[PDB]
Amino acid sequence: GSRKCEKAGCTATCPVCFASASERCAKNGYTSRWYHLSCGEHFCNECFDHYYRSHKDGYDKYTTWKKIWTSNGKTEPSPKAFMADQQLPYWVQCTKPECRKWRQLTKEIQLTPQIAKTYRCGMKSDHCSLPEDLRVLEVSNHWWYSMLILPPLLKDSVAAPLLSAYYPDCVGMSPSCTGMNRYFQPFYQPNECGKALCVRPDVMELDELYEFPEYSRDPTMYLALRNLILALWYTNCKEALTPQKCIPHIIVRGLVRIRCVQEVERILYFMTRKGLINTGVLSVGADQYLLPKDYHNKSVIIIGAGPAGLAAARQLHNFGIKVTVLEAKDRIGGRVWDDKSFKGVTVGRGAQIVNGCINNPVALMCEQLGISMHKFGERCDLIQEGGRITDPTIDKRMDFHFNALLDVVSEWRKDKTQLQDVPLGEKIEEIYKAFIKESGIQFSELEGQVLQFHLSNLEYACGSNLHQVSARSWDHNEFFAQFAGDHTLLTPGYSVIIEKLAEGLDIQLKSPVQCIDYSGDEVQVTTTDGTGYSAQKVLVTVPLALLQKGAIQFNPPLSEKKMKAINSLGAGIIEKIALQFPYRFWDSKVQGADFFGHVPPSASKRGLFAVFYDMDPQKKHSVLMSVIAGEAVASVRTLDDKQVLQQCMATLRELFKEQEVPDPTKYFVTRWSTDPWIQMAYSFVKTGGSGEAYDIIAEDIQGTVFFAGEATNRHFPQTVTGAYLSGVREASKIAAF
Amino acid sequence: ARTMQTARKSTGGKAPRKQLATKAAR
Amino acid sequence: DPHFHHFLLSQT
Ligand SMILES: Cc1cc2nc3c(=O)[nH]c(=O)nc-3n(C[C@H](O)[C@H](O)[C@H](O)COP(=O)(O)OP(=O)(O)OC[C@H]3O[C@@H](n4cnc5c(N)ncnc54)[C@H](O)[C@@H]3O)c2cc1C
Ligand SMILES: [Zn+2]
Ligand SMILES: [Zn+2]
Ligand SMILES: [Zn+2]
Repeated sequence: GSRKCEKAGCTATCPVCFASASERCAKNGYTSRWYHLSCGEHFCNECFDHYYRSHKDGYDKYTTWKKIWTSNGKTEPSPKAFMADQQLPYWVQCTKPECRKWRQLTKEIQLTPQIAKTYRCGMKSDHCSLPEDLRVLEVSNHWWYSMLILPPLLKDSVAAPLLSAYYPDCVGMSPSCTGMNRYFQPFYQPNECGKALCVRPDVMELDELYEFPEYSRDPTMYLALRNLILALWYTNCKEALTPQKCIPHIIVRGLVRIRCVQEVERILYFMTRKGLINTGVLSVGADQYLLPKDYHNKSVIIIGAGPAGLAAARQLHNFGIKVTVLEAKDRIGGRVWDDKSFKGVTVGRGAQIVNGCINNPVALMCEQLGISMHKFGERCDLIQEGGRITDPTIDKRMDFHFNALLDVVSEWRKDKTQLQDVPLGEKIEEIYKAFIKESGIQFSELEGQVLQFHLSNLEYACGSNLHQVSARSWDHNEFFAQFAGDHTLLTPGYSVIIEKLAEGLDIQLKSPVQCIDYSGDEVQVTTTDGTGYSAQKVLVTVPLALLQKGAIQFNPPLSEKKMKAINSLGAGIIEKIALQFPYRFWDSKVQGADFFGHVPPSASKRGLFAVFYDMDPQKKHSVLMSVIAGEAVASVRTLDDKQVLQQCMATLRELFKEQEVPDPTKYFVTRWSTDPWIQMAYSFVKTGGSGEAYDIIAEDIQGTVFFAGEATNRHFPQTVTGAYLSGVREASKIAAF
Repeated sequence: ARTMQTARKSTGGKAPRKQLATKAAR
Repeated sequence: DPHFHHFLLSQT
């Protein structure tokens, strides 16, 4: 026999058998062949044969395992795999602060999270004083992993139950193993259509390969640790996820467990910086910062305290980075602004709906806050002035035609460039006329009016009359995976999330920024009253309209490229009206539906209260909300609030013609259009424009000036979610520096 | 954008649906 | 396939 190892380049000058399974085990002596698992782990040819040979006592145990490993995995069941999976002793790190030595557990002991959580040397003299096995240090040599035969496979991963559709060994888990918020679906399932904020359990994302190139050859270990980390975060999103919390949940045999534990911290911090975990409204204070002291030296001025500014500020603050927020208005929130004065209900003057809760940051934050959302039902009757609910067949007939018009638009645009763009509204019109011409079919006036409702609904979505919006690019964002699942009413209002994000941050109100100078060593920021601020980096999150107006003086000036992109998007607008009543007059006719539609008498009036929203899902209080979109936004600019209220009440008395309607006892009418520091509702792509505009606006300048806000998120434009995510995005970029 | 719609969502004009076909799948 | 990528992990 020999004392040398098979593996070329192995530094084991004295192989010893860890298995001792054969009554003939060679121990530290001679054997025909030493089989290598790592630089510190070998088993002799006798113990090899003990399992591998049919006439040996350990053959049963190896064939049974070989069967489970077949009905469960995609990797070949080799004896070395069996060894690493079944016989290799566990290692656990002493938890005594001043020791922290790694210890080998005896071969019969099965390591559990509870054992790892509290382990100290000797747990069955000063056991902590016994020297650490010399093999432990070796593990932190980069070549150590390179001479590992097989990649680690985790046991009982917290991620396991979420991945039952994959081969465990394809996602870093062991084939021989084995009440979450329904909105948490972090992992793509096999054969799934795209959905927002999902990762593949079996493939590294582009940014991941960028940060951890050493895993491009074999991503097994990374995926297992990343998947575990996400599972743990979503299992409990109310606490910071730390390495200490993860380590006990890393269960794998062998010295490799030490390498896994050493990697988890790197991956944790990357996940945190990028905003995948330890995020949302989670708050962390002095001596709880989520990123190492290495990121802390730096400073930032954030301009704007809406969802985007507050997202970035929350992230950076939690990171340990010095942040100051400058807000123009006497309040935070921006286009989030809730009226809490209504009886028993919260009514948003701005945003209040969550579009697609699955994996939505907003859904996460509701979880963290213990907030419940109301899922909208599907029903939305199209009610005519005055009284008549639209015939179901007429309804279906015109829905079909409306969407058929969209199909042909999407067909027309395929070969058109930005230089040939035409307005969506004009395109739809032409296609419609040319269809009635082609086919002698003729629609009634009502059928035409129902079509107008649908058109109005497009205008609400874009915040613009359709003759302004791009036929080519109106729905550009759907090129990317969107947020799936329920649309909900955020009944408590977005303001609760806003408050929570801002709590304890350094925020200066009534401080409108007028000048940003990034020509010197650090950014000089000056307010409209001449007050000076300075920091290493600046993030601007002001609304698109304000960038278009040029209310902030940039030195040096924004690029011509940026200006073209800024002007190629539209500062979309809608206004809201809310009305309180003495009683729920609509219950008889509406029958519990979350909303009801209003068939337009004419094309010109189509955006005047097209949809009415019942603002109490408990059906107890009497508040209606409606919207003003498209052409009707203009028609209302010279009308005072009372006049708008009069037209809304006139509309309601028409919609409910065959009954009486009580007078409203309290109401508001929004004027976002003329709020000086906002001047809009949400962005859209103007004719001639491209989705790429969102990317161009998003582009930092010289890693010194950064941009966020709903109009900088190409994937998720318009929304609080999108604005929030753009802030997380920029916080990651800024923290990397 | 279409994604802003809750009540009475439009459906026409959508690009074909893509479906992840990974090998890691049992 | 750009469609599916995680938004926060494709910022290159
Ligand atoms: C009526 C209405 C309905 C909406 N409906 C929904 C909805 O149902 N669901 C949804 O998701 N979204 C909705 N939105 C859109 C959503 O509110 C916005 O997309 C989101 O608020 C935009 O985020 P933001 O951070 O980018 O910008 P903002 O919210 O716009 O905030 C920007 C901040 O910048 C500040 N600012 C501007 N200029 C300066 C300056 N010079 N100096 C300092 N500060 C400045 C502003 O005061 C503001 O505080 C709605 C919006 C409105 C108005
Ligand atoms: Zn042996
Ligand atoms: Zn060896
Ligand atoms: Zn110890």
